[PDB]
Amino acid sequence: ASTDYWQNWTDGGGIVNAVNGSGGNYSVNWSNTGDFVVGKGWTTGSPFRTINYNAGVWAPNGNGYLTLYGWTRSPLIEYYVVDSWGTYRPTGTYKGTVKSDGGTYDIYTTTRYNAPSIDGDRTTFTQYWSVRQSKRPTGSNATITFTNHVNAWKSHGMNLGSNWAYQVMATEGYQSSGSSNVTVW
Repeated sequence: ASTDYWQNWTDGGGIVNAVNGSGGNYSVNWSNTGDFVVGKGWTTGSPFRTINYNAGVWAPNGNGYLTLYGWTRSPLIEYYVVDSWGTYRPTGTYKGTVKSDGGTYDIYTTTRYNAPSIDGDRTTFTQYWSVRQSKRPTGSNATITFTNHVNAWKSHGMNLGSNWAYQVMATEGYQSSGSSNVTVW
């Protein structure tokens, strides 16, 4: 499908060279950054969407995540479906697991305190996570059947908000360097 949203946020630290490519393609070169999130997807997320992607390049030199990323409002929730990472595997409060698209994911919840949110400024909000137990190989056509995660999260009392914000396949980094090239559809 055609993506209609381009996400390019940085807290201003270091270098983040994000390129909005043709169609659903984008690339990012970063070094000695603070926090940043770059990706392509949809302006309005959906719990029934099936995301396809191909990471032609996934080379983080430190903390970085290759992950489905999005937000909901009422309540404010930042969610993730992490397929690969760099030197640090994200974790939090273990809830259970879910099998989807050939892999097994651990389900975690965490909370952010006085952190920047989608609406600007800072606040406290919950994060929902689905983290693959082992890194998903890149360079191939991958699929993320989001409904599987949404349903699994639901059975653990992890309900998403009613107002859906953007939903993208992103590259997130934290105080690191690296490169990525991803195509989303």
